[PDB]
Formats: sequence, structure tokens, C-alpha cells
Amino acid sequence: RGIVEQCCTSICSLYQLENYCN
Amino acid sequence: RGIVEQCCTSICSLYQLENYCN
Amino acid sequence: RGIVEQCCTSICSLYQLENYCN
Amino acid sequence: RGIVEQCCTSICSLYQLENYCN
Amino acid sequence: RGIVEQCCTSICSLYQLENYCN
Amino acid sequence: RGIVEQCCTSICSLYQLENYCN
Amino acid sequence: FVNQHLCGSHLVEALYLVCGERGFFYTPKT
Amino acid sequence: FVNQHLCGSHLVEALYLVCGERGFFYTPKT
Amino acid sequence: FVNQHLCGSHLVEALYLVCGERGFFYTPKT
Amino acid sequence: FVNQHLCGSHLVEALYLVCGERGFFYTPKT
Amino acid sequence: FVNQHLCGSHLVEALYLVCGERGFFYTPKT
Amino acid sequence: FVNQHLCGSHLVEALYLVCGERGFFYTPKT
Ligand SMILES: [Cl-]
Ligand code: NA
Ligand code: NA
Ligand code: NA
Ligand code: NI
Ligand code: NI
Ligand code: NI
Ligand code: NI
Ligand code: NI
Ligand code: NI
Ligand code: NI
Ligand code: NI
Repeated sequence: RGIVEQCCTSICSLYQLENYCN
Repeated sequence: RGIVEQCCTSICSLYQLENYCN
Repeated sequence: RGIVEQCCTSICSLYQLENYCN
Repeated sequence: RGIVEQCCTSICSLYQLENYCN
Repeated sequence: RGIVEQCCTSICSLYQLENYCN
Repeated sequence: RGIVEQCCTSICSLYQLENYCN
Repeated sequence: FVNQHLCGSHLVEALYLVCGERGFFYTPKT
Repeated sequence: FVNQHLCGSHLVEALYLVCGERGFFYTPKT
Repeated sequence: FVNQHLCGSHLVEALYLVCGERGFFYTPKT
Repeated sequence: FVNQHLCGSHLVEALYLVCGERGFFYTPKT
Repeated sequence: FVNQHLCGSHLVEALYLVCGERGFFYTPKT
Repeated sequence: FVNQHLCGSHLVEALYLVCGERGFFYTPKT
């Protein structure tokens, strides 16, 4: 349920990608 | 009929690749 | 004055980059 | 029997990867 | 003093990098 | 005098690179 | 920015550029 | 990202992600 | 230079190196 | 490797390989 | 470092980092 | 390309493309 099974297995955008920043 | 359906979908060489330069 | 003058010698953000997109 | 049919076709580790260094 | 102070301004090896891993 | 002396400290083109190929 | 699959080294390159000075964590098994 | 200096191959990689499907146009001050 | 598939970031990296000071355009939907 | 200077996107790529499945944590001296 | 497939440009990037000042050879058909 | 300065990981990536299937040989002035 992390970053791999979202952006690599599925697709993610810039605003969906910023959530992992500090 | 551009750059993707030639070098990514198919294969392209250096001289086939220079055509996209200015 | 261009893309190299503004981003390489100087500093640019995410919204300054979008200007050079098609 | 080289580097491609080991690390690309199959899998290789750091110690299996150092053997190709001088 | 951190990761940029020790590896960018100074020099670090393979065993100094492993410290920043989870 | 080598690959780092000629391409990193100095400047090299596409035909100077081909010399280091097998 | 438009859809792509970001896997491996391309994922952490995108993370670096996007978060900037702030920083980020990377955990592949979560 | 706050900011940073982007030169060479790091500039075209940044443009590829930021533009996407739209596409970019790279012209240095020859 | 010998055949390979150039896709994504690897395509624009190759474009940068090859055209040089001249410049190039990138349009994925043409 | 003996040693070398690693800055920017070359640092996060080095961390991705060296850490792996463990994962890393990048925090610059903001 | 944990398993991955290293192919193309990612293989020679890993070779550079790992061998360092020593040097290495690359032959794809052996 | 006209010319440019190629150092570090940008040099081995340039060699990978330029040589190809032939292969290269990287030896720095240790
Ligand atoms: Cl890939
Ligand atoms: Na949209
Ligand atoms: Na031929
Ligand atoms: Na183990
Ligand atoms: Ni898919
Ligand atoms: Ni095919
Ligand atoms: Ni400055
Ligand atoms: Ni597999
Ligand atoms: Ni120094
Ligand atoms: Ni100079
Ligand atoms: Ni790739
Ligand atoms: Ni660099």
C-alpha cells in the first residue's frame, strides 16, 4: 500500500507523488 | 509517425536519429 | 537569454520550467 | 556466459558483480 | 553535518553510505 | 594521458570516443 | 504530468527533483 | 522544489518529466 | 550503434548527446 | 570503489543501489 | 543488494560506481 | 555534437551508446 504499488505497478501524478516528501 | 513509433516501438540508428535535431 | 542562461547560470523553479514546454 | 546473461537475463549481487572489475 | 556535508563537500566510500539506509 | 585527460579536463567529439570502443 | 510508469532508479530521480530541499523517505515494502 | 542549479543532461531530464505528453523544446545559446 | 529500444528518459538523454549545441524538438504524439 | 565526490542526483542513485529493499532516507541541510 | 534486473544504461552505471578507480571491461556478446 | 566536457557517470553513459554491441573499456589514470 506504499509507493511501489502505486507509481510503478499503477500510475501516479505530481500531486499524488508529493505526499512522500517531508 | 513520429519519434516514439520509430525508436521506442521499433528500432532506430544514429543516422535515423539525427533527423530530429535542429 | 534563454533556458541555459536562466536555469544553469541562474536558478529556476518548477513554474519557470513549464514555460519551455510545447 | 558473460555479464548480460547473468545480471540482465538473470539476477546478480554486488559480490557477483565485482568480478568484472580490473 | 549530514549526508551532503560528508559525501558532497567531502568524500565517502561504500561503507559510509550504508549508514543512511533504513 | 588517457580517456579522463582528453574528455574530462579537455573536450572530445563523437569520433574521439569511438577509439576507446572494443 | 502525463501518465508514466516510474520504476527503479527513475522513481528516486523523480523523488529528488520534486521534493527538493525538504527531503523524502523511500520504502519499497510497505 | 525550492530551487537549484540545473545544467547539461540534468536539464533535459527535468524537462521530460515536467512537460510530459505536451513535449518540450531545447535550444541553447549556440 | 547497435540496435536498442530507446524509451522515456533514455530517449531524451540520447537526443541531448547527439544533437549537441544545435538543439532538438520532442513531440511524443505525432 | 576507492572514493569520489557525490552530489545531487548522483547521490540518490547511489543510495538506491546501495540500500535496495532496505530503503534509504535523504535529508539535506536545508 | 537486494535483487534487481540491471539492463542497458543501468548496468554500466552500476559498473562505474562499484569498480571505481580500478576500471572495468564491458562485452555484451560473450 | 560540436563538443562538450564529459566527466564521471556521464562519460560511461556516452560510451555505452557510442560503442554498443562492440563494447568499451574504461581505465582512469588511477
Ligand atoms: Cl527501463
Ligand atoms: Na489533466
Ligand atoms: Na552495420
Ligand atoms: Na541476504
Ligand atoms: Ni500499464
Ligand atoms: Ni522488440
Ligand atoms: Ni550558484
Ligand atoms: Ni525476472
Ligand atoms: Ni575535492
Ligand atoms: Ni572548460
Ligand atoms: Ni530505465
Ligand atoms: Ni551530473
